[PDB]
Amino acid sequence: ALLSFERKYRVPGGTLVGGNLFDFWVGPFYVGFFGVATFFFAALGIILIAWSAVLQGTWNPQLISVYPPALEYGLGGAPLAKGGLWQIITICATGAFVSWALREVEICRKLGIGYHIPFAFAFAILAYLTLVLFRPVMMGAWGYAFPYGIWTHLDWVSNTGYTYGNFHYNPAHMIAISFFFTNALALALHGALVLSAANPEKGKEMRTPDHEDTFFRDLVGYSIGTLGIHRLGLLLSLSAVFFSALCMIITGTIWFDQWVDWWQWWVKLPWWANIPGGING
Amino acid sequence: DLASLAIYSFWIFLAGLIYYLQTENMREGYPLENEDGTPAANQGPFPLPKPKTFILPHGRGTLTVPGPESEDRPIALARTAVSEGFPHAPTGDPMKDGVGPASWVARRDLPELDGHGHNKIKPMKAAAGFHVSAGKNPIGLPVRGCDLEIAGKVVDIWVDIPEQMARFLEVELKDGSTRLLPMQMVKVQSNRVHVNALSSDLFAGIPTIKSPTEVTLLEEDKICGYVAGGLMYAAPKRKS
Amino acid sequence: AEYQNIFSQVQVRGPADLGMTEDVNLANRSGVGPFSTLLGWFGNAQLGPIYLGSLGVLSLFSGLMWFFTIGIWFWYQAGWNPAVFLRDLFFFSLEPPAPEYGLSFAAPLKEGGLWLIASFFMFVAVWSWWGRTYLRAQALGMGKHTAWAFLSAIWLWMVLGFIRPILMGSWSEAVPYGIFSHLDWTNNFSLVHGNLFYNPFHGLSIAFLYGSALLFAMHGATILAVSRFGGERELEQIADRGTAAERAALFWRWTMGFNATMEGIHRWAIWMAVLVTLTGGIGILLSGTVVDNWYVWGQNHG
Ligand code: BCL
Ligand code: BCL
Ligand SMILES: CC[C@H]1c2cc3[nH]c4c(c3C)C(=O)[C@H](C(=O)OC)c4c3nc(cc4[nH]c(cc(n2)[C@@H]1C)c(C(C)=O)c4C)[C@@H](C)[C@@H]3CCC(=O)OC/C=C(\C)CCC[C@@H](C)CCC[C@H](C)CCCC(C)C
Ligand SMILES: CC[C@H]1c2cc3[nH]c4c(c3C)C(=O)[C@H](C(=O)OC)c4c3nc(cc4[nH]c(cc(n2)[C@@H]1C)c(C(C)=O)c4C)[C@@H](C)[C@@H]3CCC(=O)OC/C=C(\C)CCC[C@H](C)CCC[C@H](C)CCCC(C)C
Ligand SMILES: COC(C)(C)C(=O)C/C=C(\C)CC/C=C(\C)CC/C=C(\C)CCCC/C(C)=C/CC[C@H](C)CC/C=C(\C)CCC=C(C)C
Ligand SMILES: CCCCCCCCCCCC[N+](C)(C)[O-]
Ligand SMILES: CCCCCCCCCCCC[N+](C)(C)[O-]
Ligand SMILES: CCCCCCCCCCCC[N+](C)(C)[O-]
Ligand SMILES: CCCCCCCCCCCC[N+](C)(C)[O-]
Ligand SMILES: [Fe+3]
Repeated sequence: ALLSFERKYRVPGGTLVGGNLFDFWVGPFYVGFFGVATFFFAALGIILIAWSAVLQGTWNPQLISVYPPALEYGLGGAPLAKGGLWQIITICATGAFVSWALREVEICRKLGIGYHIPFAFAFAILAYLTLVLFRPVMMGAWGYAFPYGIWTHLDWVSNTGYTYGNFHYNPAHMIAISFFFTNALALALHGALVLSAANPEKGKEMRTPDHEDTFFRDLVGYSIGTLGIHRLGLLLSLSAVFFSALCMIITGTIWFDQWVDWWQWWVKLPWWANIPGGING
Repeated sequence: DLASLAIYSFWIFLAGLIYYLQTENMREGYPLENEDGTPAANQGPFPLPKPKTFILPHGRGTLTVPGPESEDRPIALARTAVSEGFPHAPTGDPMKDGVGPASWVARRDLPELDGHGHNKIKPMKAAAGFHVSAGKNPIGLPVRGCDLEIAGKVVDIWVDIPEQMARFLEVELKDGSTRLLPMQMVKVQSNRVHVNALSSDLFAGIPTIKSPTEVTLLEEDKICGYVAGGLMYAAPKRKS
Repeated sequence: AEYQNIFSQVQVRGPADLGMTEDVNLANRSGVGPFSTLLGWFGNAQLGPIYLGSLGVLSLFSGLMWFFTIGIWFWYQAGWNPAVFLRDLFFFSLEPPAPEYGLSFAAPLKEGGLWLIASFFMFVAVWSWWGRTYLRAQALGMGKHTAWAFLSAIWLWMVLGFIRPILMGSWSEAVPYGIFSHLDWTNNFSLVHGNLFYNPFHGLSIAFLYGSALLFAMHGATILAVSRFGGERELEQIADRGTAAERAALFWRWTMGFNATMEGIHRWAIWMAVLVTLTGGIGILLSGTVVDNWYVWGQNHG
């Protein structure tokens, strides 16, 4: 049940809501008021999802799919079988997510650490809210949201993309991808660096941070340092997801045409717009 | 076909890999225990990994994990219920006792050494050629606690030499003794240094270091521990 | 508000650190560079020194040759006009030889030869730099994690412009050097193989990419959350568990039911990132050599 050093940490307090009421654990897990909140939202949501599955007449997970209301319903409510169920399920997800974040906050307090983790998570939550709330509202129907199904959701991605041409040309999409790639690069390195120091060549003594900083200056002439790379990681990650939201929130709202075409602005600057030759002249 | 082969293969690879990953993270704090310290009955599907031994630089010996676990300090906590899973209430002053968000681990009572075998962290006064190169130099600024009362004055900065970084502020108290304050728990302002976790009256309780030009892993933990714990336990004294 | 430790609130400097001197040939290391106070607010302010050596120079020279060989081609396309060059910079493209030449090294220069030269340059550039990551580690007595991690990346690149073009029978199947052109090639590569979303490696690869972000978010925010107990000093924490490591592990145990150790978390890390291009490489390799259309394959599973 407890890690060899856990007991002295399991003291009362830190709860945001409800005092000592839910201030307790279940196996390794911490409950807290929000422990309960998330459970309830999670229970409800899964139920509704199964209920959608009978109306659909399949129990096969590769097939199950809960779709939003069709565009004709705009931002109004829709019949269960006709889009209501997704709308509730979406409400329930949100409930789950936010609650899961606030529990993280409550654990943070009991342990006496910073709130960076709940913090970073809120970016994930905000990306999800962008795709099922902010964008549809702004566009004008729940129908612009993505459906909850394993492959159907990949389909929405593909269809929504190809609507504006090759989505690769969405400029904030370019930026968002550069982080995803960069972050992975940096996670690759960080991990590798620490391990190689902690697990040197056979029979040698554990290396030190000094070695880590040296290994990198030797390699590329600079080392961001042990505090840096952790600040770096948090940032690349949060940024990747920040730009991911951005590229979507603008798509279909302030730009509805082909993304490639938006680049004509550059190429049509009057100072070289008419100069012959090249690719565009 | 080949493709089918490859993907089935991979899902198998991936499964033994997680297994590996998982057993490696079982190198500390395992095996599990009951609230009374007796070994718990259900330790999960995963076995303890076979021990590995680390050779610590500067002849500081070896470390073998997993290995015999022991807190090596008293815990002043008492059960608040008759069944498993409820908090344990401090039986004294959690701060003074070092439980809760004020907990510290019995790390070695030796300082962290740099790659050369010299003390990693030093008061800047004794760090030949170090200076505040940017930002507000705290040194000389009064220190304010969450109760908005002055508690002391910065009389130095303890720097991390190999990473060239400010780790702690040393503070001079009203009785002429000094304490270290983690850099990460204070806001350096234009005319003062503000500490939200501790009220002026608790600065004296901050554990002291035995030698004035060195800190040990044990003393770092006891200090950081203490200051962090203020956040929850000084709470009645904090106003804003 | 409380301090967050995303940016330093006081910078301290000392004599330029010339670093550990294991078995490293000190005649090769450079001189210390300046110090960016800019950088200093985020991480280390000290630039340099850097280690040159034979492999560094070869790598660094081939590296520039590659880049320049592409550059002259762009200029030739731009009508040597600096204005067009700027206008049309992302439209220019150095394309592989036509399918006609196959795996031939005899394609005319304007018709694909120049692409081979550039690639040849990149090949040597990249491999030498790989050997560089390895040696730099050896000379400090360190594990070779970094070189092996690097090898994963190399895998996907090897497969894209070398191994797959060769197994298909022609260089024309490789990726063109160009900003918009390599985007198009990617988009088109999926169309031709029946939508890469049905390539289960592609799907796996995305999971590990998404995951890398998830994890580096988790790890980073955690270490920052406990840097108030010297969390970032991970090597010593491994060697002697501090409260930092404890609070870290527990926050996670209490949230989701299990947890890492300080050495452990970094194994999760290196593998989550390395699996991105590992799986990736495989998904692409089978694409068009063994499987012509992932949807059809998806219907049968063979
Ligand atoms: C954000 C970008 C796009 C999108 C584009 C893609 C693309 C492109 C792909 C996926 C893939 C996946 N997507 Mg998606 N996906 C989106 C939004 C979502 C949402 C959401 C609520 O917002 C979720 C939960 C998922 C979940 C998933 C997984 C089924 C799968 C692997 C992801 C992964 O490894 O992440 C990393 C996270 C982890 C490793 C942590 C553990 C995650 C586990 C696997 C979560 C599974 C949840 C799932 C089974 C449903 C549970 C819900 C109920 C409680 C039962 N996507 C939006 C619309 N998604 C890949 C796939 O192969 O699936 C077809 C794929 O190729
Ligand atoms: C229309 C587009 C198609 C499609 C077609 C492809 C194709 C084609 C490929 C991918 C690939 C990938 N796709 Mg896909 N993909 C689509 C939609 C998606 C979506 C989505 C819809 O949300 C996502 C999230 C992804 C995500 C991804 C990545 C997981 C994956 C590449 C990982 C990587 O990091 O390589 C980045 C890393 C590298 C390329 C390694 C290179 C390393 C070298 C050595 C670097 C050298 C640098 C050089 C020498 C210059 C030096 C630098 C200078 C000094 C500055 N795809 C659709 C279906 N996708 C790749 C893959 O693996 O697929 C299975 C791939 O080949
Ligand atoms: C495991 C997967 C991820 C990964 C890992 C990875 N990559 C790696 C490593 C590892 C573990 C290394 O050790 C190695 C490295 O040394 O990094 C520091 C590398 C590396 N990955 C790199 C790039 C890279 N990795 C990528 C991807 C990934 N790498 C994956 C996501 C990508 C993409 C496309 O996503 C890129 C672009 C290099 C930084 C480095 C390998 C360097 C190399 O091989 O150099 C060879 C040649 C040269 C010396 C060329 C130099 C020519 C330049 C001077 C021209 C450009 C001039 C330009 C205009 C300059 C200005 C830039 C401004 C920003 C200031
Ligand atoms: C912001 C950067 C990245 C990030 C960070 C991040 N994620 C995080 C955190 C952080 C910092 C956490 O602390 C938290 C965590 O605890 O991790 C272990 C979390 C987490 N990220 C998760 C998943 C996740 N994160 C993702 C993405 C990312 N997370 C980013 C790329 C993704 C994808 C698709 O990329 C996924 C799948 C969880 C493992 C965990 C949060 C767990 C949680 O919220 O529990 C509460 C909810 C439930 C128990 C289930 C609720 C059931 C619903 C009511 C119904 C189901 C509806 C759903 C909409 C159906 C979708 C079906 C699909 C097929 C489309
Ligand atoms: C300012 O102007 C001057 C001229 C000074 C410049 O220098 C400007 C230069 C620029 C304009 C340069 C611009 C360069 C880019 C736009 C480059 C973009 C490159 C990419 C987007 C590349 C993407 C993908 C590349 C891939 C996957 C390459 C793979 C290569 C290989 C695996 C190598 C394979 C080897 C070959 C075929 C030959 C092997 C032969 C043997 C004998 C072994
Ligand atoms: C966090 C809330 C998320 C809700 C997701 C969608 C709910 C749609 C609410 C509309 C209900 C009725 N209406 C049209 C009268 O407003
Ligand atoms: C590092 C361990 C975590 C790995 C995450 C494994 C779950 C990913 C599930 C992806 C679903 C994939 N597939 C093959 C059907 O496309
Ligand atoms: C993917 C999530 C995995 C989480 C693993 C959690 C381990 C819990 C150990 C069993 C505890 C049991 N319980 C709840 C019945 O008391
Ligand atoms: C895709 C990520 C999935 C994470 C893998 C799940 C590992 C669960 C380990 C549970 C450990 C149980 N224990 C011993 C803590 O009680
Ligand atoms: Fe780390």
